[PDB]
Amino acid sequence: VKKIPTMIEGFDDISHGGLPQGRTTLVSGTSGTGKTLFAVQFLYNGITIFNEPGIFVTFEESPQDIIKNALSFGWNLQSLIDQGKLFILDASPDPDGQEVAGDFDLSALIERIQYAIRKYKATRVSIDSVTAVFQQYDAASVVRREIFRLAFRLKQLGVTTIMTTEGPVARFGVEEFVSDNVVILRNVLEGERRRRTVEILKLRGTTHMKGEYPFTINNGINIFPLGASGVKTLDEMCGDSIILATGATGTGKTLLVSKFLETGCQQGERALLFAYEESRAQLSRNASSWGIDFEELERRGLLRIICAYPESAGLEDHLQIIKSEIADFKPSRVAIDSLSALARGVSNNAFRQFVIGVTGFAKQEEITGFFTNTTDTESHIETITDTILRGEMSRAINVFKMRGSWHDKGIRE
Amino acid sequence: VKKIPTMIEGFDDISHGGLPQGRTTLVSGTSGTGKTLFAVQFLYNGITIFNEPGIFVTFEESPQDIIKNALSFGWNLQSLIDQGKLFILDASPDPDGQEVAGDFDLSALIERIQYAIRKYKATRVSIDSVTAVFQQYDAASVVRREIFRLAFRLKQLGVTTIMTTEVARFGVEEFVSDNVVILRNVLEGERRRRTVEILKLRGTTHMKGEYPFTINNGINIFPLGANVRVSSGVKTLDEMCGFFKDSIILATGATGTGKTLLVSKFLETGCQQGERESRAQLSRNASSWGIDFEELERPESAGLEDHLQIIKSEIADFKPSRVAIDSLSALARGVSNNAFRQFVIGVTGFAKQEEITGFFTNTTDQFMGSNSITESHIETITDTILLLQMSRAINVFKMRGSWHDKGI
Amino acid sequence: VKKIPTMIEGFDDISHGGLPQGRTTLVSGTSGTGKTLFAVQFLYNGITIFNEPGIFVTFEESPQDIIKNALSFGWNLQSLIDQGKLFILDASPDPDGQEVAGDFDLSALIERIQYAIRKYKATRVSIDSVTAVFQQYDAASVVRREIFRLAFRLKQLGVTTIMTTEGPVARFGVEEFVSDNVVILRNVLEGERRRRTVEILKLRGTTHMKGEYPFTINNGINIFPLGASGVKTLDEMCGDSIILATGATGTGKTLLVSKFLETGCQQGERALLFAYEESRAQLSRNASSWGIDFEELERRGLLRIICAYPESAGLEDHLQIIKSEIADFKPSRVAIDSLSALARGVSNNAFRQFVIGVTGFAKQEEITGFFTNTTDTESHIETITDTILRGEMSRAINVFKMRGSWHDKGIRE
Amino acid sequence: VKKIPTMIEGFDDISHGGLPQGRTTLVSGTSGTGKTLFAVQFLYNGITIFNEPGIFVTFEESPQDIIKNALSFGWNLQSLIDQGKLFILDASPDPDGQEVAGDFDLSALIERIQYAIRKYKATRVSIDSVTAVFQQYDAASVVRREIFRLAFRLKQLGVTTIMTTEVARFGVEEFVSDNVVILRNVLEGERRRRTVEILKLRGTTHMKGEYPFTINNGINIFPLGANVRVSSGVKTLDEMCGFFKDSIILATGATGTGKTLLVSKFLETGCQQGERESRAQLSRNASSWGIDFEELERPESAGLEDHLQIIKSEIADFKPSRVAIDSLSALARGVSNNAFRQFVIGVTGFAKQEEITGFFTNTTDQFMGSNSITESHIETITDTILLLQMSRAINVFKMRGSWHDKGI
Ligand SMILES: Nc1ncnc2c1ncn2[C@@H]1O[C@H](COP(=O)(O)OP(=O)(O)O)[C@@H](O)[C@H]1O
Ligand SMILES: Nc1ncnc2c1ncn2[C@@H]1O[C@H](COP(=O)(O)OP(=O)(O)O)[C@@H](O)[C@H]1O
Ligand SMILES: Nc1ncnc2c1ncn2[C@@H]1O[C@H](COP(=O)(O)OP(=O)(O)O)[C@@H](O)[C@H]1O
Ligand SMILES: Nc1ncnc2c1ncn2[C@@H]1O[C@H](COP(=O)(O)OP(=O)(O)O)[C@@H](O)[C@H]1O
Repeated sequence: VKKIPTMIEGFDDISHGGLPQGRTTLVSGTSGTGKTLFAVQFLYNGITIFNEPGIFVTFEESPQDIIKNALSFGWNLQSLIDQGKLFILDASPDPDGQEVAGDFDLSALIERIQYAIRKYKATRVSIDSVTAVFQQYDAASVVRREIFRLAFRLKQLGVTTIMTTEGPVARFGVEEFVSDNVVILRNVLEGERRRRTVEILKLRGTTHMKGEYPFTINNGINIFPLGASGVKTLDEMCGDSIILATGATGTGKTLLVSKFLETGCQQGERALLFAYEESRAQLSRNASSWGIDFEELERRGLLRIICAYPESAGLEDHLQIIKSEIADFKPSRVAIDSLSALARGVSNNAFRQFVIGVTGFAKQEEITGFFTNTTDTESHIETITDTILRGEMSRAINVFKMRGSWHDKGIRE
Repeated sequence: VKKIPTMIEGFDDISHGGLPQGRTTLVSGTSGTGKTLFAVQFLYNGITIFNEPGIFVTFEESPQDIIKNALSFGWNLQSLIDQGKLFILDASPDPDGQEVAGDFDLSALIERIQYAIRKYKATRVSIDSVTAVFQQYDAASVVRREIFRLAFRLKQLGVTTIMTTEVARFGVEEFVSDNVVILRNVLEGERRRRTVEILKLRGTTHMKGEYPFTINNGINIFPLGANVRVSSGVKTLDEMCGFFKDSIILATGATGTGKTLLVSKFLETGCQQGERESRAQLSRNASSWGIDFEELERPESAGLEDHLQIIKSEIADFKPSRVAIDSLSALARGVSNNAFRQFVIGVTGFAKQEEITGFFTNTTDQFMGSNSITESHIETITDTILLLQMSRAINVFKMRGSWHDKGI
Repeated sequence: VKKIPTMIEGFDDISHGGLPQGRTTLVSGTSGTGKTLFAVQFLYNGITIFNEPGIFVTFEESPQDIIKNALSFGWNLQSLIDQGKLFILDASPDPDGQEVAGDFDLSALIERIQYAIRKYKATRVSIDSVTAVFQQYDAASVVRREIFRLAFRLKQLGVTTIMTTEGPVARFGVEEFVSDNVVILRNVLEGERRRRTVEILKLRGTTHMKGEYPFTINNGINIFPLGASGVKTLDEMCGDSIILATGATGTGKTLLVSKFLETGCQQGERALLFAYEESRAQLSRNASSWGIDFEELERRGLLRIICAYPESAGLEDHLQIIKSEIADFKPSRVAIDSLSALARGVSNNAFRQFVIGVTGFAKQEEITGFFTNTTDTESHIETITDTILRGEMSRAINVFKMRGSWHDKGIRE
Repeated sequence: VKKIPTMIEGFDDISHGGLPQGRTTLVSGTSGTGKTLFAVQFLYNGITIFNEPGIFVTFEESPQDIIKNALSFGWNLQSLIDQGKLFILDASPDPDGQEVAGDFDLSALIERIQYAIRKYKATRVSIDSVTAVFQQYDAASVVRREIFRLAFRLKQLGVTTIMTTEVARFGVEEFVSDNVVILRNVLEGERRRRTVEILKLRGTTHMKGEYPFTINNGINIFPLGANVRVSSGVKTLDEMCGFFKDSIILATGATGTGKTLLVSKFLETGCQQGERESRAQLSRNASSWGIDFEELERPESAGLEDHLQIIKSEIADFKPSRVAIDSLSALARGVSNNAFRQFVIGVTGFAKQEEITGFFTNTTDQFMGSNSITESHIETITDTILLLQMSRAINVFKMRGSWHDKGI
């Protein structure tokens, strides 16, 4: 049994060591899901890290436009291609189109590929959009056979190879069966939003991860599924898997997190802001109502803000924003605003997928976290939630329990 | 790398900088969703702001009928064509139709295009309904080749181009392209919502998903960005709060028992400084309190975002200090109560950026001791919140952007 | 920009001034939704009101049967056709069918049309069922082209023209795309009832109304969407957008409405009955239990009854029944029985569509109305609702509030 | 203008006057839904009541087998054919099948029809399954033409005609016609409901929608139209009400605790004047109270409207004074409790028009203090209503068609 690394941000561990070797890998998805991009990033990881030389075969695209494509994420290729990098086989269609006086055997292409390889020492080659080859030549007979002779030749040469091809979940095998291990990238549309996800049906004769898992793009494709106060009466009432403030609207947790972090700045540990609600002037005039000094609390090099409206972005992209925020600036202690907004407008398995993700990341990078949310939690989710909190009546937060014991059980009796 | 503005109202930011440059972008939607409009208005935007001349290729529509189209928006194109700026290329089928005796090399059209551009120096080109040639020519073979050489030739010329093609489906033999917007018209319940989905721009920063839109003079879209408090006054008790000028108030209570309309002195203050549900019958009912309406003057019928934009341009027209929204509950329903309206957050955000003051009325469900606050439930983002309702019963809920007496 | 009036009962205001002019209007719907009828009524409005002479082209139907069709609604045409009315071009198929020895250009038909027009001074022409022309001649090639040359010719002549053509909501463009502004009439079937509705996708280069709206038929097609006690302790408890009696089963509101109107008859203002429940003998033996005299209250020329079982008829047809009841006899004050029945068996957006309709009509034609309904309102709808109402316990109706103040707040304390 | 009766049980009023006249009406349904039956019985109705002779054209069915069909309904047609009244035209395919050497002019059939009519003077014609010729002749071209000239020829002759054709679909290449009934057989849950939908009659008064039906001798359908009170007596307390002879009573209570069966003296009164859940085991249980059943004699298994019509003709058979319905809850379920039964209103209406007295049993859901009254909830239309059930607890709900003591 064989295997080869890729190190696409978080894909490899699902394949438990990457793609098969000496075997043909087919990648299929609906138009607009970054198949070509997957090929590019794959091979660029290869040549940059492993110096595993590459061949990028393109039918749909023009080279100049594929380089101007990839240059978006900050990868400069042709100047570095002069190093003997990756070689782009141009299989873009002759614009004048072609006429036929008989049938063809696409020996020219495959032999061209193998000279290109045996010149470039390449052990890795990607191939963009075979369906275009089916829509290039209107003879759907032969292209099957000669794509097959290609993939077989690549299996002989033992090189790692990739194929990209074009309704997602339903009957999806496109039109080109003919391959030996298959990744299907689908982005599903639900309600009025978009979830980019990767399914691996199975990798034949090799360990594979069970099921489909959502992803997003950065400089290279990412997802990582699988894991595994100070102030106030503070501790008097209390005696980390993050704190929870679950409360009726106007939860005023704003207080608790604001000076949860403000003390943090006092003691010198690093703090950060991550708020998805109020315009942060009102965030700290509601905080400047306390008499604290937030704009004075940030002589830079200490905290960062720029808020973000929840609905304006998909949830796990927010997850990435704060992932590499907390990665860029390494806070000791931070707090998260209004889980409530993320609690609705979203199928609660998405929202809880998310909350398990963030809770898991924060709990064991031993970073301390807070979380606020407002009730009508009525999303019912229990578990790993740690600390929770004559005429008129005022607000009275108090705790059940923490850790494994101690605090106050009874409220403000 | 690179991208080009459209400056059509609210699309440019969805594409994170407008349409791509030197590449042909395909625009597709089901018939009757204003693709042609997007194209026309695209070239008109180009030419009016940038003096970037345009070539509009039209099969389906008739040229003179495209101008009689455009005069609805109040724009004179024939004057613009004589200005030597925009050219409407007539590629409409001769009504006499076609007879066929062989295969085609569709060079004629493309050469016509490139002569038109290289004469007008044009940097913008729209192409309305390539699908029409498919409804003209029964050969799905060659048109592949000639569309590809067209779009490619245009990329040699480097001009930005648009192709229009004919619910949640694919592209009906239009062949993949290198950047694609699919604007879809949705039919839900018993009303119809026009939305724009942008599928892909390859190698470029892009916004996530489908986004609702409506039409004005040009297409309008809804993206997503972002005395210490002069208020009413109200006698007896005079604001325990007041409601900050940059705030919004929430009165949630069973029934529309708020007929008293607290907005009465919310407005009285407005007029005080001099600054500015039959609302006729309610305003002989408002003169029951003793206010001076006759001297004060010196829902299903519209889609939600039509309410949103109409009021956008009322408040744009007259610069209100403080106004209120009547029976938001009514706007919450007629839509069935599980269809969750983002909407209110949008306008709320808007209130935040122009120091405009808003009040909000809404009717709550049952009566006594409902732990449930509001029907489909308006929570935070609302600055000022309050209750309502043995007698009628006012109370304050919870705020700490200020503090005071917790009522009753 | 151009426009032309039609005055079909309530259609024009959606088109904000009617159909386009000098442009081809296509009308499509599933079989059995009154497309042909729409054409007929259109042109009959034209010639009767505007003296805009007309041409009715028919492929499917035979003239004699189209006149016997239209004569159902009380329109007598052929005798009036002698006036130089509308001209029916007979394009009914030769029953013997036809044989083919080559292809045809349908010049005969179009030229016939234009002579007919230039003889009849016509500015308006309707055309019934083009799909039949596709199912008349089995050559689906040419009929496209020559229908196109027809519609184009009509655009040249500047005449207003209409085309009728044959699964409703889903993929509906029939088979004949070829037109320049489109009305789609669909009747949907839900549960076990039928809703006739009009959708206008868009009218090209012209104002159009946003969305689809239900309709029914009378003498001509109708719909109008878009708008915009006395006795008892009476007012002691109270101190018009209609009254509401919402109550537990056996709401006995029957009392309150019965002599709500009976006093009305006393004072002389006009009253009417609109009951959708009990056989009206029991209606007024439950009322003759009060000692009142209903059959004696109606010496005719005062009130009218004839009850109607809710389920036996679609809701907005009831709406029309009372619309032209209250229009025929002009009541001052009336009451409506058992909104409860209409509250269930119906998707509540239909029921509330309805209730907003009737409430709106009654409130500002300044007619006074009452409404009874029984709870298990639990349909939750608030707003424009005005006035609402040791061992055993009896019934006790009392009010919250009315207008903007006064009445009794407290019940029968 | 004009229309002609069918006098088939309950269809005529759905069409607001029966089938159209001088026009060919198409009858379509999925195979196995009794279209042929509608046709046969149509012509038999015509001929038996009006002595309006009929021509029945049959492809699918065999003539002798159509008579052995009809003998199920107890009707002798062969006697009617020899009476010189009805003629069953055999257009069944010769089992030996067909060979083809060219195109057809299907004049033979039509000329046969018109000879048959002009001989029998017939005014009624049925045509069962034109679709059969489509399952006979593989040319979908000409049959268009010959069906059209058939139906048209029949309209010259002015006779009323019916065409039968072969779930919620269209017409499977049958071509549009000028008035159409689609009778559909529905499959829901795990039972099947036959309904008749009537799609259109052009230029004519018509009823709205789909309407459920069942079969008897002829098809039956369910349209929609429309001592001061001798009752039980019951000792101790003797009717605080009594329940009027034209009334209906409602006893709603948790469980079938009404085993006491108030109907006991509701019936005792019936016998008193002399006028007329194992109901065997319940009637050794009824003899536990001391009544005299042995001397008294001097659900899923059937569809709802089969219960309705069966009881329609029991009450038609025996003219009851007063009878009651056992455990209506049971009829409310076995159907899943959201499937709302109109049904009970229908029979209720019926009770109103023949002075028949009815009582109704039903079991309610939980127990104490349910603001909810009845499960799927029976409200008004019920005249007399009552409650049931620390001990058992009778109480009266609310009526003012009379007044009395509000119980307990
Ligand atoms: N900066 C960026 N941010 C987000 N997405 C990007 C960015 N640059 C490129 N993309 C995405 O890359 C995708 C290109 O892949 P795709 O559309 O599937 O083309 P192909 O089929 O050739 O792979 C586009 O859909 C685009 O949304
Ligand atoms: N008063 C108006 N209001 C809204 N839209 C208008 C108006 N006048 C013209 N238009 C636009 O002109 C466009 C013509 O384009 P059209 O061909 O309808 O696009 P599509 O190809 O989607 O049918 C219409 O879609 C419509 O949006
Ligand atoms: N008095 C009437 N009441 C209700 N509907 C009627 C009346 N007279 C005619 N109609 C309706 O008119 C319709 C005729 O239009 P349709 O069936 O669509 O035929 P076409 O396709 O030729 O327009 C019929 O469906 C019929 O229900
Ligand atoms: N005892 C019976 N009960 C009910 N229906 C009967 C009985 N005997 C005969 N029939 C009727 O005879 C009809 C023959 O017509 P059929 O060909 O079944 O119509 P379809 O074309 O819908 O299958 C049956 O549909 C059935 O309704």
